[PDB]
Amino acid sequence: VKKAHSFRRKTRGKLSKHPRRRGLPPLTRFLQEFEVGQKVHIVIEPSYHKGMPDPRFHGRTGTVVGKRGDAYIVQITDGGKVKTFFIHPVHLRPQK
Amino acid sequence: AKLALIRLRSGIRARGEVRDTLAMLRLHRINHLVIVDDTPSYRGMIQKVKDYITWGEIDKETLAKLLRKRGRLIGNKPITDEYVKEKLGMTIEEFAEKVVNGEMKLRDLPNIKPVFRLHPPRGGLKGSKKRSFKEGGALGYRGEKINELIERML
Amino acid sequence: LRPAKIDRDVDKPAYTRREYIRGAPGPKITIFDMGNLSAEFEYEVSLHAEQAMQIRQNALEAIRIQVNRYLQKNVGRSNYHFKIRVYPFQVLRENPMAYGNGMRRPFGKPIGLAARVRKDQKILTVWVNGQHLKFALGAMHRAKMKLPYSAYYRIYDKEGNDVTTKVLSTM
Amino acid sequence: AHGPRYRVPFRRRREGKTNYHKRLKLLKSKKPRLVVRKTLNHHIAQIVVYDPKGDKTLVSAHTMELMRGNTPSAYLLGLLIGYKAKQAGIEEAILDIGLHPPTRGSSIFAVLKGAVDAGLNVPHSEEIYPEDYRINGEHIANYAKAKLPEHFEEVKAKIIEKFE
RNA sequence: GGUACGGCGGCCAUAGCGGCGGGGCCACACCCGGUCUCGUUUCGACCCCGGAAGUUAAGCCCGCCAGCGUUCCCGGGUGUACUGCCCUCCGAGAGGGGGCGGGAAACCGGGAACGCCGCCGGCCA
RNA sequence: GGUGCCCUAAGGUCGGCUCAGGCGGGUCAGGAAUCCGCCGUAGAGUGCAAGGGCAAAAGCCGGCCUGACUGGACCCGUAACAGAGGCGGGUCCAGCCGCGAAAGCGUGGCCUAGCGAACCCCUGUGCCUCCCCGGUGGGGGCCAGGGAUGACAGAAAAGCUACCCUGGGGAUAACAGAGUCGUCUCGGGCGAGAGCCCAUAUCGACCCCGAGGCUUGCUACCUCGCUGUCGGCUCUUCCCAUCCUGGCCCUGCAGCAGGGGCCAAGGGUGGGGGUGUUCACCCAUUAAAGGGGAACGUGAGCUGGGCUUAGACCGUCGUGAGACAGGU
RNA sequence: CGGAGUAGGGGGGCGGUGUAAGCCGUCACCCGAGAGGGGAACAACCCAGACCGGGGUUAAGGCCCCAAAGUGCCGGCUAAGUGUUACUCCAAAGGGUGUCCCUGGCCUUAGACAGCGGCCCGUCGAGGUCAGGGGCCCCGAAAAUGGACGGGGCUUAAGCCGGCCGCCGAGACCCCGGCGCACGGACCGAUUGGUCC
Repeated sequence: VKKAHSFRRKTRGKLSKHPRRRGLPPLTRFLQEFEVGQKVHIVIEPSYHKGMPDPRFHGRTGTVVGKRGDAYIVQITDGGKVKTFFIHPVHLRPQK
Repeated sequence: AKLALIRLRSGIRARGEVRDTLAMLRLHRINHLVIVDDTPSYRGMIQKVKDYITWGEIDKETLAKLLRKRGRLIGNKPITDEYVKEKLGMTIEEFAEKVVNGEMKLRDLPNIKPVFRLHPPRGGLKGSKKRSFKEGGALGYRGEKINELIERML
Repeated sequence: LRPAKIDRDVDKPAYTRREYIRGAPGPKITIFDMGNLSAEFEYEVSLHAEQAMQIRQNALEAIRIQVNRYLQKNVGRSNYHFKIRVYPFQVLRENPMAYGNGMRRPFGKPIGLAARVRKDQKILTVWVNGQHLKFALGAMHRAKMKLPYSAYYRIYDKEGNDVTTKVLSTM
Repeated sequence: AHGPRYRVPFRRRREGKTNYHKRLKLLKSKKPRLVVRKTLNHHIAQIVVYDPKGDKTLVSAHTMELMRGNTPSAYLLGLLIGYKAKQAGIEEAILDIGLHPPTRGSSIFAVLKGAVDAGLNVPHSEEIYPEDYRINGEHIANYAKAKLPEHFEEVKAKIIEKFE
């Protein structure tokens, strides 16, 4: 039986947490700041459902190109295409 | 230290990874030799192509014989003491001593071709192409014994 | 029933979970400990599998009955603590085909149960004293006969160290 | 703490001193914070700015600094803090209340009113302020007949002369 | 430069739980009582309000304990189990073996560990 | 394993509170529930499946509300990489608003299911337009919301052919062959026992290991006008896992006969009744009246009883035309 | 910017299913669309990717004759023509004082059989007896036209194990000479270019 892709298909592990986190993250993540051109890792936090990208791109590294609202604009290169996302800083982590 | 690599097996029935790594090492054909430096970035590639080549540490006398017999310039011209004494203040023996002890690179000799094209070994390979030198075959790492083989193939 | 060479090997995924398997059968084996259970014997004679194996509960029960009858007729309930260590958790299935539809929708219905064992694994044990090692070896042989693959027996002391050669030499 | 699956809460939450949800909502703004805590016998207030290694305090005020725990003392605390802040070079702020419930007519909001009157811009709607007959003392005085307003106004004029 | 004092935080169990002994200028608490703001689909029990008769017994502070639990180090288990690449290697088959590279988990013994760091105060001389 | 819904709250916001179960007290047929204290990392609950999330909460108790709104941009998924109408979703700018002390949140439901083109019609709202010009009634147009296609990227839609035709197909059955051996035919290992006692003269459970390719199935590699047939008659040849004939061994072999096993395929293995039969059944003889293979040997050798065209009758099924691996 | 073809795939390795053969996917090495040298012949197993004429050295593998090259060397095993099979394309559970080895106990100068003599001695008076494990072979082992290690045949092998030494053998690799192609350049044409490097 062929099954279409959806937001939460095969996410049992990818969007779980070690039972010792089990709650709100420390607040230095919600209050991050990045600059245009900075490289960021995409690391989804499963307790915040706002500003969350397709989990297919969990584990990738992109670059910041701008800002809209409280969300940052992140560009990735999927194969030979550029894709643009508006992601909340709680799902991001800087490279070095 | 400088390592010598000789290609032994064909690329048919082999992975594109191996084929491309050999192309990057400039080992396009069988019974062809290349000299490189013992750096980690090269050792990784050698480990990737371990099953299609032999390799080992080379000596200065062997390198001098190699340059005198199988060395070529652009145009497939032989190398001569005339040319070496002109372009550098040395003979082939001194150039080889340096090259293997640092202080000098082969490509410092202008218009030197970076690939040596050998005939197959005299008396034959004394071990299978399907096995490694350690367990009685022909493939993989030798030590100083790559010079015996270069002599047989020179 | 169907020959055991069909179920001997272990090349299929494990199929041991009953909250998802519809119509799974109950076991035909209920007794795994026989004899005297609180008697602190000297020698431990244990069977061991020679390669990975899949034993049917039918074979297990036959082994049990035969070996226990032998040990009772020869040694006496007061001795010979006899144990089977492995439980049948695998579920075996057969395709309901043989009008029929052949290989259309082939996924077997459950028929039976089996225990999985890996190489050099203990299957059963007899705890006995010196004067009955002959009968313990006899039981080893009788059980060996009724198995799909081959097995080897070893002997152990208190502290569980191998004394098999020393005990085999001196009879 | 009973095994590998037991989540141990934050230290301040174990202690019973910080609400992190409200902390987040307050930090979402980049204006600074006006903290006001209250004890059985005293008040304390200060002005705080955020840093990821630890909050930094710029100003403070204590009812000891005054008498050198009720609505008049809180109003005078607000007077002091509002007069002190306008020096340091900050004219903006938002209130923080912690684990104190908001009740119409409490000394916390008395502090808010005092600081406002001192002239520090703090957004608010005048429906929670306590009555001025409570700020005065009429409450305690008229209790005493079954810190007179005199000395209240004395301290008032003192503080206003000092920070005119 | 002191104090066995306090507010706001960061790393979020090496910080927890449990236990043992010590302390009260200021302070933190327990505590008295409810007119008044606030409030109990009964109860000033809990929150709110006015104080201080009183106490260091609890909380808080100083120090200690490896008892439960967590984290880290060394040694073994052991280069064991598993694994990437090549093989005119074995074996009836199932499945194993060799060379070049990677490499656990349980369990066992011995160690560290009964929090670290930043900002601002008050009492004091 | 579930969905083709439900909800003016199960939607928004603010405040306060903490669950299941167990134990100890008091009611009591278990006590289903009410009262008290303690332990208790969630062992509960969430509008509904499964998985994920959640504790001064996203859960429970209450208060006030309708952001389940108007005008608009950009981006992601269905449909990776690599194309898409329609459908979901996310980040925001303005407008008008709600809750809240404030910061802040609010474009339905904690997240992932609950749904649909073109043409045409209905409704709302403000404007443009109808043949020389101007008026009236009535038409046409732009924007928004509804009316359906589950074969769910959307025809308006019942059957028989044995009188059947055309084009093709070994991409696909019947059919022999290849493969496989579950089943089939023929065996073995070990030893519970039965046999007056005595496993093994004979029989031999349960459980394990095999051979053959002569039964049937499975698969679909070969052939779609190669021959598409069963049985019988006639003629030749091969295998042995031997029924008789030759020679031997054990016996629960006195003799006569019987059981069981070994070597041996040179010769033999027949005649009749009913049935289209193969097989099976019966009769009288006989040394015994074995069983298989060769394109289920053998139609450019015969026969044509069966089977499988076109005619006709019975029964049953069907409105009927008709059909029946049913009979004649 | 323009012109297509492809919408039946197969071998080999991995995964789900199935008694199995097969079915469905996956990787992207090969066949399809790939000559030549070997495996007896083999679409895809090994060597190896091909312009033409020549000269040499090796690879896969092989060296008793068929058939180019050893009736090759050292140490050991097998007696069953077992075997003479990398794969494609080879029968087991259970047994064997058959032979060659390793290990661990127990008796011994009077032991372990038989024997003069009812645990005993006078003699046969020198080593023996139990347990485990390994290699090769044997039993288990029956099919249809006459026949298959490729065949002949082979027994201190022309078989097997552990190693070694020489030789033969491709279009692969080295070398000499010729053709073309791609790119760049110089000179030169009365049209899509030509001569040479």
